[PDB]
Amino acid sequence: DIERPITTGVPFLLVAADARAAGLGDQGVATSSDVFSQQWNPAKYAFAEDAQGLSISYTPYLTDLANDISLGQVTYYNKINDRSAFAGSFRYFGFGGIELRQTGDPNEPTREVNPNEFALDGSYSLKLSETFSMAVAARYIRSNLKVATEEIDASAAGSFAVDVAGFYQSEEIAYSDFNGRWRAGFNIQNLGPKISYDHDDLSANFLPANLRVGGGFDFIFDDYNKLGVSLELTKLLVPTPPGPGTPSQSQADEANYKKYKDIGWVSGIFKSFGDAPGGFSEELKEITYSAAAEYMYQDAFAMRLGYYHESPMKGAKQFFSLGAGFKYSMIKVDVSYLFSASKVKNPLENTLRFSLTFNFGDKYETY
Amino acid sequence: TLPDVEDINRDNTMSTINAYYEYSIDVKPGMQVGENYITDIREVTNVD
Amino acid sequence: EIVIFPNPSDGNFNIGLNNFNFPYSLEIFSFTGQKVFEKQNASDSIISVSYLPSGIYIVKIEKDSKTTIKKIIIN
Ligand SMILES: CCCCCCCCCCC(CCCCCCCCCC)(CO[C@H]1O[C@@H](CO)[C@H](O[C@@H]2O[C@@H](CO)[C@H](O)[C@@H](O)[C@@H]2O)[C@@H](O)[C@@H]1O)CO[C@H]1O[C@@H](CO)[C@H](O[C@@H]2O[C@@H](CO)[C@H](O)[C@@H](O)[C@@H]2O)[C@@H](O)[C@H]1O
Repeated sequence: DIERPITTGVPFLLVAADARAAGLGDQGVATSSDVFSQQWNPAKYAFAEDAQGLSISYTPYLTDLANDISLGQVTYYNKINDRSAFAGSFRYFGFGGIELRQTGDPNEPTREVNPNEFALDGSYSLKLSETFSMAVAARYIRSNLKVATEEIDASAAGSFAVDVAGFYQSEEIAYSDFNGRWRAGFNIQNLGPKISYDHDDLSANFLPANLRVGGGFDFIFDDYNKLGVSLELTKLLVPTPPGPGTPSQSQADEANYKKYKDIGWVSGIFKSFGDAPGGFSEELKEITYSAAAEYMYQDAFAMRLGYYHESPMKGAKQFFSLGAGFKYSMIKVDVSYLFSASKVKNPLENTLRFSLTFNFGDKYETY
Repeated sequence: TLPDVEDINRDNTMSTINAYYEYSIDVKPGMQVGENYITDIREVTNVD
Repeated sequence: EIVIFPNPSDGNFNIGLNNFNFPYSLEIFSFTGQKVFEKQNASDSIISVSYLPSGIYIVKIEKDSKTTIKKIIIN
């Protein structure tokens, strides 16, 4: 089973929030530029084909049981020039309204509370070369999942993070049987101070600092058909909690945990590459991977297949994913479904994610 | 906000009966597991 | 209307039925969607599910054709 998973604050930041990347096995760091390219790689916002774009995405939890328990996302990008773009995203995980009542009075004004977790971020992407671009993003994360009662304070826990992303999109290169295109991308995200849910300097949780490196290739057939294959590797930049012991009986574990929790996030980013009894072979177990293929017809129909695999010793989240995308005139609708292949019950099973984007403004030529 | 009332179970009636069972634990510096109803002791060394 | 006694409970709570046909079916679901509590032929108001781990839970009340879904907190 899972052996010593990495524990981080606000894990909902790692959940894919859009259907397009959900259908591609939860990867977007090296796919084609799109409106949802904020959680994955803001650097391709400078490569966007359309000037302005807005998008609303819905991921339901407990689809059969009840509504209002879902992860929604609103993204808006605007590329002012051929070289730069400003984007803003808002992710909101919520349980809906919950009524708090202590007495059976039919006429009783009760308190309705909505525990939630939202991240509001803004990114600037600048195209350095004709085929390469960088991006810097600032994110504010707020968690209000706990409910105010006696001896419990429901003050929200907030934090700030910075994301550095880079995207490379080569020119359309002709081959023997087709004329494909190469893409690459990297993203170091969720870099910031620890979030303290108890508002105490003694108890803090690492932000889910993440490193995503990916590459993709497009086979272009007849100039109207595309097949893009993408591969992404993801690694958490958070130190792994100690396992059995690395110095009485419980005192060794206590000392190990005290040493682990007394580590700065800046030092924790570099310490993530190692800090375990295992070597490089065991270090490769910290990297999760995703491989997807997306077929584009008339640039208006999209059929996406993906496979996402984590290590069985951490997270244990491997699955296949299907996705469909349709563009009518300026509105693109994406639907995604997930077939889990792991032993742990994925909370996204039997869930159809929905995504809806509108594109407006003038057109920018692709190089 | 509630008034202080000599009625704890909120049945509007004040009970005056004293039929109960009594249990007791000692509080001593050197208590150990196996006596005084003690089942577990966790010693924490380095508290921040 | 269906009434749930203190919503941020420890696992022990109560139901607020309005003195109607007492047999109702109560089902408590975890956030994973797993079935964690079943109760048919239910008439006792007090519900003891304090063995469940902390978190939000979904309570379904089925009373004849009436269906109701509410969210409770176990802390
Ligand atoms: C921070 C984001 C703020 C929100 C942005 C909203 C943008 C609204 C612009 C309307 C729009 C985008 C569709 C978006 C709909 C998504 C709604 C999501 C619903 C959520 C659940 C619909 O336009 C399309 O929709 C049709 C309506 O059905 C229109 O029909 C007709 O529509 C009317 C004639 O336009 C008739 O009156 C109506 O009779 C017709 O029917 C058609 O004109 C067209 O097909 C077209 O955009 C155009 O409008 C201007 C407005 O000044 C926008 O200016 C921008 O504003 C800032 C951008 O925010 C930028 O900074 C700023 O630089 C930039 O100048 C431009 O973009 C421009 O190109």
